[PDB]
Amino acid sequence: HHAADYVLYKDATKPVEDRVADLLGRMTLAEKIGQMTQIERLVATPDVLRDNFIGSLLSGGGSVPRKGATAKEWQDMVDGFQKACMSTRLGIPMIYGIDAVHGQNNVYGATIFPHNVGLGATRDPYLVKRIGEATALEVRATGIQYAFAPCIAVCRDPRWGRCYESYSEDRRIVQSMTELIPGLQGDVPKDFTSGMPFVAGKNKVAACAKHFVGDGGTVDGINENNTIINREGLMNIHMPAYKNAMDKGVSTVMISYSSWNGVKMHANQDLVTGYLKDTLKFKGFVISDWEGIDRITTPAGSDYSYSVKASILAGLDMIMVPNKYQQFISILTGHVNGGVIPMSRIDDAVTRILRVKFTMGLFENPYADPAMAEQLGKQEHRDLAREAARKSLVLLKNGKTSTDAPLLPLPKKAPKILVAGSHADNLGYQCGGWTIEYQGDTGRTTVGTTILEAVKAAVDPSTVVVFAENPDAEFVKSGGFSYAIVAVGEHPYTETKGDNLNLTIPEPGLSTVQAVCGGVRCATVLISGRPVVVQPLLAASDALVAAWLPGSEGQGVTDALFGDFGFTGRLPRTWFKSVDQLPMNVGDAHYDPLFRLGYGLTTNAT
Ligand SMILES: CO[C@@H]1O[C@H](CO)[C@@H](O)[C@H](O)[C@H]1S[C@@H]1O[C@H](CO)[C@@H](O)[C@H](O)[C@H]1O
Repeated sequence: HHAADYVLYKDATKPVEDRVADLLGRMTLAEKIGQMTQIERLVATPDVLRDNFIGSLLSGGGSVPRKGATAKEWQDMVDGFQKACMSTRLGIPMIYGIDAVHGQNNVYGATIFPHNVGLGATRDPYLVKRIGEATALEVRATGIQYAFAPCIAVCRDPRWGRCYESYSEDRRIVQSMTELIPGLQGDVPKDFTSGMPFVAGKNKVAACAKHFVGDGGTVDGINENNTIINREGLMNIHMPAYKNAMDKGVSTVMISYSSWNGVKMHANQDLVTGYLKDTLKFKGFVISDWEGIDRITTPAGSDYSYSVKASILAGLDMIMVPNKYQQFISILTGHVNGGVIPMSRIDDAVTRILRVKFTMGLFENPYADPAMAEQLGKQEHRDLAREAARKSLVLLKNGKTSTDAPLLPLPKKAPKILVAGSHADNLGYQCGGWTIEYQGDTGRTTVGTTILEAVKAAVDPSTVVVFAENPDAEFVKSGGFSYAIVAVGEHPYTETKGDNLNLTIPEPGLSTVQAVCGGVRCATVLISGRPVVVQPLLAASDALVAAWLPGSEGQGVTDALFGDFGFTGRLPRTWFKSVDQLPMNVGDAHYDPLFRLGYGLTTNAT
């Protein structure tokens, strides 16, 4: 079609399937296996990318060009890698992926949205869509084209360290919140076939429905463990949102570390090929989790040859290696060379990978747009996060007796007020895991507004605001305070580090609440990724708010505390009386909740 050196796969006017087939037909085995390989930026160099025909890069949690890097530093990094991949014989661009799971959260100055559990409290799928949209822009600001989100796990036991990454214990809520997908990717056409991948263009990103399947059903909430449930329960609780994702054109699906009735998901051909590909008709690419194939065996890594065979025969298309690429490539090449893995399986994985890259426009815009850099941390996005944070708050108590004047909303004018607690002025704690570092961190880790900062920005100029992190009872009684706001809760955690069998917040937390509330009427703001033992905090407090992990915009908290808006959030999870009850979900025999799923008190705006 019209020049003498014309190559159909390079012609942007041709249909994606024709471009895929035309490119696939020219590729060597090495070129094919290279597409199937995703590596960490930490092991990538121009020569490694070129010589191994690498298909994809990622940043794992905390893998950044440097601390504090600007949006343009990210763009330059990603373009440097792309430049190498475009210099190969076939010039196939790489796709760069990152965990942008509550904003573009690895990046300094990125807007940090509430974590998923809080978003489930909003019951507002359109808000989540808009959060998708903002997140796509902030990811493209850094030159990155692919976000490992949404997590559509249905957490069935809050002892799990990733329970905050699940919108709800109720699959219906999780289903509703798959609107993140068309936020990230754009809306699919009227005509769209369910299971086809979609991304609108250069201002959107490929999404990833993760982690397939039953990641939130593991025994005792143990991370990466076994999920014991008949096919009917799997299909009724853990699967449904995957079908909503297919309907909205999710481009990729990541496989779970977890097992189903003892079968490693990363080795499960019946579910990956038989169900996801052959029954749901998924036509995007299937990606492993980080060393997910390694973890097929025990010990992990003990038979990498079998890891590669089992995973690729099960139907995985791209492997998140992410470090030992030479070994992965060498072993997979051996398997194809000895007939253990047929060419048809390679060609299917590469078809899927190229389908997503061509569909999303990556061959037409392989490089970053520097005009997008300024999207990072844009005030419109912070305003959105602030709206989400406010809508996520669940008011659990507002008055010790039914006859008390309701404490909330608090007045903005008062002579003197106290702000206290370990979580009142700690941005890191209010963001939780997957913020700047993998495990999150403490203190002023990025740009945002702590609860203390938000109180000071909200109150009348005549209101004196005193901060004390852990005041004693006498300090409070002697202080002349009108009221206190006290914020406490969980420390940041991610993944197995957050698996917790007792779910009691660290001290001092409760002790500070008791000392503050003992002296002056108090509003307790509980920061957590999940329900935690709360009766003692409730007993001390006039009012108590479950604020979850609200992110960078602390003003979302004060917007509701001071009555600019009313509380509307409703628990997206059951709140247990005791961890001995667990697991306990809306539906079981012994359903005896402290607060039932859907509970939440309200207030009216002042
Ligand atoms: C970088 O993510 C985590 O890093 C630690 C330490 O290097 C690993 O040992 C963990 O098992 C992974 S977990 C895995 O990471 C994916 C990529 O960051 C992520 O998308 C997925 O949701 C996680 O399960």
